[PDB]
Amino acid sequence: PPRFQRDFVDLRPPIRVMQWNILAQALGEGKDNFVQCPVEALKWEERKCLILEEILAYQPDILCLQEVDHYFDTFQPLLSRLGYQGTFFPKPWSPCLDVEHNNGPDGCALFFLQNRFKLVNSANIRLTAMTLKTNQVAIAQTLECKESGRQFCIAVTHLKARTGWERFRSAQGCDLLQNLQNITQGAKIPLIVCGDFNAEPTEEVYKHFASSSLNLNSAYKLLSADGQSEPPYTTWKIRTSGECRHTLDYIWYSKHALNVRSALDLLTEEQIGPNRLPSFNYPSDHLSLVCDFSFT
Ligand SMILES: [Mg+2]
Ligand SMILES: [Mg+2]
Repeated sequence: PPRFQRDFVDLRPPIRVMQWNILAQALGEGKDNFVQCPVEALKWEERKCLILEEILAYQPDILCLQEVDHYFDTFQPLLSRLGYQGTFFPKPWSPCLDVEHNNGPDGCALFFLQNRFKLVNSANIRLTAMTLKTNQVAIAQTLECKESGRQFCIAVTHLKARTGWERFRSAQGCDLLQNLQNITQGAKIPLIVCGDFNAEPTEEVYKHFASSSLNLNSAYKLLSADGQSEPPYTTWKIRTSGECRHTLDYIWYSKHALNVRSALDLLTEEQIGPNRLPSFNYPSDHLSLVCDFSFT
């Protein structure tokens, strides 16, 4: 398992944030076409256990998830027993509903440790594209640290997928930024944004986040030598369409208000295996991103 191989890179009451597209069960079996992954490795009982194990390994204070189609039967009750408050917001027209024997819609989930934070406000945002209501969503919550009293905003999203939706993703991202501008009262409140943006760093939506007056940096850039380059991948798998290896996942943070203390490194080509992800020992086609933050 990758959790025995991946290390925290030392980059400096810390707040640990975990970002993960966990792979919806209905999509893994019905839409993704993982041609080199054993079908037995895609079974829900096996996947469920590995996803929980990942969360237990990294002990996050905040967990931001995409492609969650087992929130009500699994993640909400189990994480509640471990002290996490959860919020779930489904895609209005989830692709999971196209799959036989699905478990309902997928969507975003946001969990936080109740004993660490008080919930100040919350918003379930249906993203718009130049006012067009889209099929993608975000959750944004303002939390208050119970030890320091410091407030901050955490948001999670999953943007429109696939080639041909670059301008659409850009419009979505712009709407999200506008919403966060309002919630954080014009960057008065520190911000962390987790997501599968379905976009590599060359896309306009990435450039919008990097140039926003919210003054956001991308945390996993700090793994690079000069701190100026995004990782080579956050997802790596083989589909009927071909092998996909790219960077689509990000943790954005207020550069002037938050410091990154650590980041969980990626797997090497040798460690990940020729058949890539998911596998018998890893439940998603995306690696989890995990960072420790501290207030400046
Ligand atoms: Mg997926
Ligand atoms: Mg709106």
